Amino acid sequence: TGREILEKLERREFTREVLKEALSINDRGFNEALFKLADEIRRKYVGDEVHIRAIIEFSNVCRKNCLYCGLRRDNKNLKRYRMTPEEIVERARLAVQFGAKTIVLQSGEDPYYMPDVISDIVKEIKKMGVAVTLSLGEWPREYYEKWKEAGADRYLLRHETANPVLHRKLRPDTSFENRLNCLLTLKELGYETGAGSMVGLPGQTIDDLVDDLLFLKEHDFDMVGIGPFIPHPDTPLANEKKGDFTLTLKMVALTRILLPDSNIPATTAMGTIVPGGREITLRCGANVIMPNWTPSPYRQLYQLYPGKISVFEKDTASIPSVMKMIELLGRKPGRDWGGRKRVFET
Ligand SMILES: C[C@H](CCC(=O)NCCC[N+](C)(C)CCCS(=O)(=O)[O-])[C@H]1CC[C@H]2[C@@H]3[C@H](O)C[C@@H]4C[C@H](O)CC[C@]4(C)[C@H]3C[C@H](O)[C@]12C
Ligand SMILES: C[C@H](CCC(=O)NCCC[N+](C)(C)CCCS(=O)(=O)[O-])[C@H]1CC[C@H]2[C@@H]3[C@H](O)C[C@@H]4C[C@H](O)CC[C@]4(C)[C@H]3C[C@H](O)[C@]12C
Ligand SMILES: Nc1ncnc2c1ncn2[C@@H]1O[C@H](CSC[C@H](N)C(=O)O)[C@@H](O)[C@H]1O
Ligand code: MET
Ligand SMILES: [Cl-]
Ligand SMILES: [Cl-]
Repeated sequence: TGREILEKLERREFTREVLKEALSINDRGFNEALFKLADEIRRKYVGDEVHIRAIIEFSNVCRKNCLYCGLRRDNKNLKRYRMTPEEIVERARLAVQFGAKTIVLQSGEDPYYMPDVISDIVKEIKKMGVAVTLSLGEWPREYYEKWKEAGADRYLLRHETANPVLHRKLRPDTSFENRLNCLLTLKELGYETGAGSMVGLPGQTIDDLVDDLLFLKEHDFDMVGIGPFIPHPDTPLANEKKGDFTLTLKMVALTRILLPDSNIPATTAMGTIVPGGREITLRCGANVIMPNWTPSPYRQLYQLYPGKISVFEKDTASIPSVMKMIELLGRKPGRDWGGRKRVFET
């Protein structure tokens, strides 16, 4: 019974078996109750503020060849770009002028910047009195250390899949063990650290999803980014099935139940597969939103997956749009940098 599973989640009985059954039950009434539980937990622990992280995707150059990603090195049907350090800093300034209190710098694994150009950019943005989050991939400890000394606050490095076999197959340059080592290094260096995974990868099972949830709970991540897999036509996975929105939403809800004081975005991928999908996600456990702040003409060239919603609008439209979203949801914008506010419990 769904009722029994809900009771067990409510009492914090987070066994493998409970999680598996929650993900396996397809009943509408159960799912809606699960979503309501996560929404309530979100409200009680992290409140009504929705934190805005403005993302600048500053280079689509990548040395890796992940099978799912549109930026993989083997994709020749992509115009590659690099923003200059001045462009990046001034674009960050504009986001701060528009009210962003975190700047996220994301790129492919592009050697050109690493480490010192990033450090210089980070230092310049930090003068603006905002949080800086980096999402640059896997690099040596030394690079992560340099970026932390330069002032970076947070680092996003999704674990992608906690199944090491599937991880190696989908990310043939690397391994789950290296991904985890990177995440542990970032935690040690004092970053607020984000992990997370895709849902509906080819070959991924429900037990794999359970393992993702248990992995997240084990390491107590500050942020967890979850979205559906969306096949990209210029990759080896072009003909595979999209991830299911409802199942992905259940993963967000369960993440909030498991990690009640974490920061959890309503990802752009959720809003790509279903119209209004970010808004739904913000009502099922999420409390962060990441408006795209990549300028034209580059924005349209950073498509990890196709259909990305933000590609066609004026490049200053996203921050105002998310502020409207937050209001029509009956929520409030974040007042501070939206760092993790731990609630210690039992
Ligand atoms: C807006 C729609 C449709 C509601 C509706 O239209 N239902 C009939 C009329 C009800 N009214 C009270 C408006 C009038 C009753 C008098 S009447 O004469 O119309 O029957 C309702 C139906 C199911 C609801 C979702 C689920 O819960 C799961 C989840 C819980 C979270 O916490 C918040 C998010 C989420 C996704 C919910 C959002 C929203 O809330 C939904 C879509
Ligand atoms: C960038 C330009 C020119 C002036 C400028 O460079 N302004 C820097 C402001 C810096 N901050 C945001 C940190 C101020 C916070 C003050 S606050 O009192 O909100 O704490 C200013 C002039 C008018 C400002 C918009 C409007 O206002 C409406 C709206 C208010 C929301 O709220 C934030 C979003 C939005 C769209 C604003 C964005 C931006 O800002 C605008 C475009
Ligand atoms: N085809 C793919 N489908 C779905 N996701 C993919 C894909 N390709 C890489 N991603 C994901 O995007 C993450 C970067 S942040 C994405 C952002 N929040 C957004 O939703 O746009 C990577 O770590 C992957 O999990
Ligand atoms: C653009 S994909 C996300 C950033 C980084 N390349 C990573 O795979 O973690
Ligand atoms: Cl962040
Ligand atoms: Cl994310």
